[PDB]
Amino acid sequence: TAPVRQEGIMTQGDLVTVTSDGIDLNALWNSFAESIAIYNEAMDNLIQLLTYPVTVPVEPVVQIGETTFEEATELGVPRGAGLPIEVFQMGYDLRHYDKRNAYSWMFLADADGRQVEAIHDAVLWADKRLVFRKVMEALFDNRTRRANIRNQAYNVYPLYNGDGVPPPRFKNNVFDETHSHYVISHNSVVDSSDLEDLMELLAEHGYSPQAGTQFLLLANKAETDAIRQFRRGVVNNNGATAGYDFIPSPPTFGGLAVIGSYGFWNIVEEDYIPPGYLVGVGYGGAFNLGNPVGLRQHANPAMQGLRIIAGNYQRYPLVDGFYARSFGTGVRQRGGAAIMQIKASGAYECPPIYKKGGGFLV
Amino acid sequence: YQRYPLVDGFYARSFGTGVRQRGGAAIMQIKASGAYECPPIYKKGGGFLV
Amino acid sequence: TAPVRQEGIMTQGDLVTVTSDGIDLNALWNS
Amino acid sequence: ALKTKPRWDKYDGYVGNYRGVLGEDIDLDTEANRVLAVGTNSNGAIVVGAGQTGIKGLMIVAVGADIHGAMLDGGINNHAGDPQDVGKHGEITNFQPTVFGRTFGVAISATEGNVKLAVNGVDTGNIAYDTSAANLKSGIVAVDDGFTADDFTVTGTAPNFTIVTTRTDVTITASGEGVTVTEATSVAAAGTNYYGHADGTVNAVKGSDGVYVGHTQEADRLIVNVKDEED
Repeated sequence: TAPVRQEGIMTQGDLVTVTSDGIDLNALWNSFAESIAIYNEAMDNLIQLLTYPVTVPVEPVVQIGETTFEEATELGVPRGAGLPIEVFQMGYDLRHYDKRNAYSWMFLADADGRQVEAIHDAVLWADKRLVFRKVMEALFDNRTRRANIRNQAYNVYPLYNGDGVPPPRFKNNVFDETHSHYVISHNSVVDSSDLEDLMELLAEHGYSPQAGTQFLLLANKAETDAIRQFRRGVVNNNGATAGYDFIPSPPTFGGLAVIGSYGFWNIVEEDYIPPGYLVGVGYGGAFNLGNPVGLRQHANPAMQGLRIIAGNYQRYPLVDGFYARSFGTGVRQRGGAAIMQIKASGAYECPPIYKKGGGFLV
Repeated sequence: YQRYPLVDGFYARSFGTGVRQRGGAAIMQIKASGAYECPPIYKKGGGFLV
Repeated sequence: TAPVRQEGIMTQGDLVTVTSDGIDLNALWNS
Repeated sequence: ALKTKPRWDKYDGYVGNYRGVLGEDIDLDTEANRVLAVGTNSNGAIVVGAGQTGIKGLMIVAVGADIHGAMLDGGINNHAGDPQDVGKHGEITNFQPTVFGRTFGVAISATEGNVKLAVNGVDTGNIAYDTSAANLKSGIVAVDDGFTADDFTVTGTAPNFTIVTTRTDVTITASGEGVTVTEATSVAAAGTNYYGHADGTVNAVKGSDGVYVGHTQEADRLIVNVKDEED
């Protein structure tokens, strides 16, 4: 396989035939399906860990007031009580995607059915890759989006990013509107400090190991190769002492293999995370964190899932058909994960692999 | 066009008209001088609605 | 005052839908 | 949640804390959810500030807001002829002083040449380090922003001035070197005597018209005890 993708009407000369040697080249379409199953298992396990089904398209964010007792007296009376409330709203978007397969009559005259099945399977694989890209794009692209629901326009949010309602106060922690979960190391190479600061971005909101929150760190090999160096009380890169050992595995978080841990981070090494990025995600515990991204479908069951639709060309000389899916994304628990880019100075950048404008495959 | 991205459909009627007993009716227009005018609401080239 | 005819393909944005405040405008075409 | 707002905590209603009717409409952006010093006009009706009688009490026009934080217009306790409650004896909690418009202290550090101020971020024409009080007004007015002279007041002498305003939507700042600007600020202070004024404001300073309305205890509370104004 390669980043080569043929488009246009399938013709004769795009046909595959038995050779004069007796090689049935149409028996080879199943050959790469082992890799397709391996990639599908990998993308499935990330989608199952990263996503949940959106049952309602819009969500309230509520803030509620606080009150206290007073030292009592005989003769006098207490100082009264009242409870202000502030409410903000956020949604998930919904967008439309399609693909087309088209054949000339001369292809359909001679083609083996295994060749058309090879194209249907290539389209189902490209559908999985689209849902995967949009899930990862919802986490990495730190820009705030808009969506229309029920004749009103809503904000659709990533993690905290300096936009929208500030994070609610925790036990002692309080946060201003510029607060962001898209951040940089301030160094060209990863520290132990970076895994500890990344953990603080979750724990600051009470998504903490004291609350029973489980934690996943998703990282590129290039980061995990440096993280495997870290030892209690010993200096690493950039003068950072480690507060933990990296502890190797001989285990899975969901279906993904955990290479080991550093503090409460279960570390998973994953080549789908670009080099120079760390993604920390919280699960379960006392705040009962769900998966970071919501997947929204259309409300009508006839619009849900991947669909195949009979095309506009239905007769000699040319036949076509459409594959269509519509779905979209947004974050509810804006604090329950964080992303750090390893760089010396400047802003966080969304990796071009997951930025909104860049394409439909990963 | 039948599925995606467009669906369409048509309405059609065929009919026409004429007078047989040419003397059995008459039209007068109330005016001082000049020819009879067909009222624009019932002139052939003027449209397809009353 | 004088009549106008909308003509073209009916798209999204030509939809009539339940309002932000719950009026079913589609119950009213026979009005 | 986001803000607390002043309320009566103890108000009895039989001890000379009294019902009346408003003589005027209450401004919902400027006067609702605030502690208003009040008198009565030459009719039977409550007015903000000194009426015919001088200050006779405190009033809180309690008004809700929509989920977007704007005041509900169609209320029945805030137009002329609506009935309202005025307190002489009681406690107000979540207390804050009351002030109308914005006011800016301007002072010049320069001893030669010209300095520049920004109005809503857009720069003014150059003004001398020794401009007249008449020429701070003329400078600040003279930009194509649409406010005009009608809603600024200026007073002072060359080293410093106060730029007063009735509106809330205009902000003065410094922008050039050689000048400093501070907006005035008001917050309750513990163990202080508060004073109603002929404007209807409630402040910690008695000037020439201030009539004692109460004293605070802890800053978030006011013990109301109006020393009624007299002739």
